[PDB]
Amino acid sequence: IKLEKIEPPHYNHHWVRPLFLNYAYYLYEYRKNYYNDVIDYLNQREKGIFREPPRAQEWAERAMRTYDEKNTDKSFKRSADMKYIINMRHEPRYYSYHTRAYYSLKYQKIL
Repeated sequence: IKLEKIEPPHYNHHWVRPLFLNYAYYLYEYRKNYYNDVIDYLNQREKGIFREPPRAQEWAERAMRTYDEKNTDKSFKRSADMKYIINMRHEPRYYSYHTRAYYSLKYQKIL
């Protein structure tokens, strides 16, 4: 059996330098999403309080929920975004003026 053809194998790095890198920064925050929300609802319901059964969730909505969980700064200035439409004024306006007293002990008699 002749006429063997080979391709360059491996190309393993000869000057060592393999290095390593941890990856828990993103995997944990994304893996945790599927299981926690369900289980965090399963056990919390087991605690004795009810809410909506687990709906199937789409990636963007799950990311939004994780973002809401992460932002510990539960900004009260969303209520500021609303008081852009609020801060109502002049509801207790008067436009009526005072009555004074045009009295000099007038007598209408009878009564």
